[PDB]
Amino acid sequence: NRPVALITMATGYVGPALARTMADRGFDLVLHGTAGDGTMVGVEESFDSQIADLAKRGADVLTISDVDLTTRTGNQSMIERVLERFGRLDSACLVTGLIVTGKFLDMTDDQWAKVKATNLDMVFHGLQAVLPPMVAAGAGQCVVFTSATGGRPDPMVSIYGGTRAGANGIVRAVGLEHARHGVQVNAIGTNYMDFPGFLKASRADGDPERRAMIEAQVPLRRLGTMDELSSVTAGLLDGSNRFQTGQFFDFSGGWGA
Amino acid sequence: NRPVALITMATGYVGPALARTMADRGFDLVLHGTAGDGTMVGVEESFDSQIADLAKRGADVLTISDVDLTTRTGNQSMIERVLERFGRLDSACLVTGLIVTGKFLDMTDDQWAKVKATNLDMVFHGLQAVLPPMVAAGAGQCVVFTSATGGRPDPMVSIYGGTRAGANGIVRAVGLEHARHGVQVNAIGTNYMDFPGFLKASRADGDPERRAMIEAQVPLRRLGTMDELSSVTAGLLDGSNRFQTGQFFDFSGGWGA
Amino acid sequence: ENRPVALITMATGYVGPALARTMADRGFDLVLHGTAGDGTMVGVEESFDSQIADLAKRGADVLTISDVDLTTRTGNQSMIERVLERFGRLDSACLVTGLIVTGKFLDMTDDQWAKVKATNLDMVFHGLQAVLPPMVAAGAGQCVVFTSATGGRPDPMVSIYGGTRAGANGIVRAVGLEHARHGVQVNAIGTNYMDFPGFLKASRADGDPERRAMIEAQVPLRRLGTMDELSSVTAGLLDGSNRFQTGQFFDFSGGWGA
Amino acid sequence: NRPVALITMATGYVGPALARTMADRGFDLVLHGTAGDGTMVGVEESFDSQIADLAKRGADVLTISDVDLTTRTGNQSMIERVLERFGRLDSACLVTGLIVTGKFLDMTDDQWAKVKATNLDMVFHGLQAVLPPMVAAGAGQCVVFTSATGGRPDPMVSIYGGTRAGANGIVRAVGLEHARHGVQVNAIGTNYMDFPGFLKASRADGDPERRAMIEAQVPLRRLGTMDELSSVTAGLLDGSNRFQTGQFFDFSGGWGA
Repeated sequence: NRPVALITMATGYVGPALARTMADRGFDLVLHGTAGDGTMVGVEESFDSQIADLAKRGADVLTISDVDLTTRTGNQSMIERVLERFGRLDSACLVTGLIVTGKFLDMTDDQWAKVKATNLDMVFHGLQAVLPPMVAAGAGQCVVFTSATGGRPDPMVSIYGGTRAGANGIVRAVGLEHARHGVQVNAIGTNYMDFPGFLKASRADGDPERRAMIEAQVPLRRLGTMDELSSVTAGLLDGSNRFQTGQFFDFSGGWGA
Repeated sequence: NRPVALITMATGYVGPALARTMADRGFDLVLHGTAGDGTMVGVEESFDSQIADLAKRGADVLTISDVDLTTRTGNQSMIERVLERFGRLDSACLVTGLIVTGKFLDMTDDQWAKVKATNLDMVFHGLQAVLPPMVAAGAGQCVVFTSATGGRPDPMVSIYGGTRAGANGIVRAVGLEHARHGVQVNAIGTNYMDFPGFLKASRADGDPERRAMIEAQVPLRRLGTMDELSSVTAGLLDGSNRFQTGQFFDFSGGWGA
Repeated sequence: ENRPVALITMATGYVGPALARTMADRGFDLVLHGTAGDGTMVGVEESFDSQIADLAKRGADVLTISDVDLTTRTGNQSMIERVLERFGRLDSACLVTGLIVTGKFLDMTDDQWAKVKATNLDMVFHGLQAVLPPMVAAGAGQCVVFTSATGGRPDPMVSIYGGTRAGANGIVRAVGLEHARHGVQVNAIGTNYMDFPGFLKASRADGDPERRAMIEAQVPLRRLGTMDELSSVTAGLLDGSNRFQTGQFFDFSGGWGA
Repeated sequence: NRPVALITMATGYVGPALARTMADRGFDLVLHGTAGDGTMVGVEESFDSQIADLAKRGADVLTISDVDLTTRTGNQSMIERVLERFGRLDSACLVTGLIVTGKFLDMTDDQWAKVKATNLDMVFHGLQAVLPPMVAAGAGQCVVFTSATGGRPDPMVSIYGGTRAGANGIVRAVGLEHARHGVQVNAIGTNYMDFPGFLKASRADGDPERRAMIEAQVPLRRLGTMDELSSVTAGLLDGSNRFQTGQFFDFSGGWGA
């Protein structure tokens, strides 16, 4: 009678570490992500890599990789397949958004359309899909991964940070609107996290000089690890804490304080 | 040589009062709004009624009413017409957004698409249009009218309040990004304002008992007047204050404090 | 006839003089608290005597007060008593508060800690407890408490100053909301990078063009604010033209606190 | 070689539960609190009761109960005694403050002096005492318990909530100032917590009708438990999360969102 946790984009970012710890805490898992092996873009830990490890930890796993999470149908389909496999949805970790930077006046209509689709549509359709079963069950926990930029939308990240702030605002209203049904919805916004995506984007991957310069921008003078983040995230998804909802948590080494 | 102020949606909301005070302060005006007489929806003060008054106050007026301010072309065309008429743009008051309320899970794809177009596209394309001439001049003042809900996105107004928070976030980044060019961009978010639109929506227009209950929700126990709001708004657009940018100002009788 | 009355503290420096002029232009009589002396005395940027003549030309009666300790109940209560005695009314109050202290948190002494509480908090608590009763009784009033932009972003090297400024803003929020129903507004303005002798001397930018440029470089709008700008915003919250904001904090630092 | 965690006011509030979990996580403990049995005011779990339980969990315990934590001497002496017994200080949970409510204009000079001493002096002297050894060690984690009222200082809680906001502000600056030394300092502000103190103050301790009205004020329609709070608190003190500092975390069932 294990509870069920959904994790999207689970082939990279916090998904793998979160899956391991959520399995340690007695959860069955539905992992949405990108199909293929490590060579494929955006695959930091392949599905096949994880299935064996999570099985050892006692978790059943369902993988999903043929849905468009910027759309209603994609998210509705994803949840339909969760309920089909395990008849229940207790926790949901919705990873959203795609980075875009540059001068505000250089932003194209395509960049504007893309950032709305990744930073907002994923949140709107994601929440409209995970909530109904949680409300029906009278209990549920959701974490929406936005960005620490949402807490301080800065120059050169206008449309990305701004829409992240809108995502946090949606999460606040939704987290408060369904609190009375026993459902929690909170947002985590990270920055300066140590995973291949950020290292490649920041050009720190193979450059120690660049790495030191990036870390110097962080008050704690380091990059965050996925084990740390997964521990905090799991804390909001494992049922141990049921007294926070509609809130935004900065996780950027103090950068967003 | 008089400075020039742009005001959108100027046939209702704060536009008319703002136009009068901005003219008193020595500005020529470009008024975007709805073409018609009082009978047309969204026309609280027609162009023709205002032009006579603003002329007495010494202001030349250019009217615009055939542009789609949710698009790049509409906003770019509007500013092109401002510049051909008056060769300069000193101040811009961009009124944006359209109210939508209801349970989060009842929101349709159309409502979601509409709120993004009114609360976000208007801001993105509006700012991309007004800023270039201000940057070129090394001076400019912009106020983006969002909503007090952006400061506290609450249940029953999730996607509206949330996107308003995103609009405020964009304003913050943009206001900071172009500060070094001598350009200010700030946001004002109102609520419980005394104008026919809100009165009709709140159903208090002809019900004194209804109004007293609405006023009871406001700490200052009253509704704001457009003359008050126009005075505050003009303070951010008349050149008297050049030391605030990237900021959001709540104007809701303390409701958003 | 029947001019409204505005109280301004610390009016011999900072925003007081400019605020007094504009408030007089807007038809207010004035009570100016400040430091007694001429320009040579510390903390006197515009002496009472300098202002008395100008404000009279603008049509304002002036009462000066300079023998009260505004960190205490007695000082603030006495100040308001003397306002009501001279003009029977108090319509607006601009309470300038606080005294700068900086340095490493672990270097702060008990005296610095005691001083920052007295200037940044006691002035606000006793100031508001004194100005509010007459406003509540009249059913109308407007108050601005000058705190600091550091209250919006308490940073390293400004821990106890910025932190207590944040507490002052918090008190202003609760009080501004608590007495809103009586028709009284209480808001806070927090400034930084203002162009007045105090800041120029403190920042060491006085007579140092390179230093001045460096300080301005820290401001998004790449400049220092002027008292005429600040007094215009401040008066807007004290002249009765805007009666729909209370319990709020307004950053005034060229975007530094955005 | 166990790490050392200091917990103040450990005879009530979160202290006992936090001590248990921190012991489970391999910490030695120093508990400051009130000396006595349950009959004494403010004693919910006596020292003697806890020591036996904590000993079973593998923790050495040092008790301290004759210091005035509103003063420099009290806090410095407390930390000296911590270092004397265990030569190290890794984590510190500084519980601070004392509730006071009423109309702002009814507050006396004694109430004003008391709230400054409990809500601010405890924080200033507390941090000045715990930080030096953590800086010297190049690592440390501190949680300062303030109040959810600090996030929204409301009428009838002016001086309490306001000073709580100042405490959070100090924590932000201090948490950012010593981040480069590997030290974290964060604040947690609670409300609507289920413990005898709050139940007695709210008069709900024996009135289910009163309690049901209390829970109705909370978005999640419940009171928080110390086990939940201790789990979140321990998460910021057990070394598992070293990427948050200078931050304030609301823990009030969404009341402070």
